[PDB]
Amino acid sequence: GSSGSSGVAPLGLSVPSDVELPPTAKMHAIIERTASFVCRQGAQFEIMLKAKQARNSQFDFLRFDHYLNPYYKFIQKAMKEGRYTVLAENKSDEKKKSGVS
Repeated sequence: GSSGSSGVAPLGLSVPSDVELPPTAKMHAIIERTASFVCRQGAQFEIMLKAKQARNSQFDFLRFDHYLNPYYKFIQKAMKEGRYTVLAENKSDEKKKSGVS
């Protein structure tokens, strides 16, 4: 009834009791989304972002003095290690979506 838990978490991914969850779906999405890009584009990506987006807040998880440090670092390390996946980015063997013209 009263009290409980707060924050949003993934499904397949099993986060331990050492990492903290995101504030809302928004931040959660930004993290994962950014991780996939930083993992696909390369480590250098994180630099360009942390550099250019120095005033941005959505990229606060990059700050070593942030609570999302472990969360982001985890999702990223996992996505690159071959544990975390984002949508169907490999195969499907079925009709795929289309782009607006």
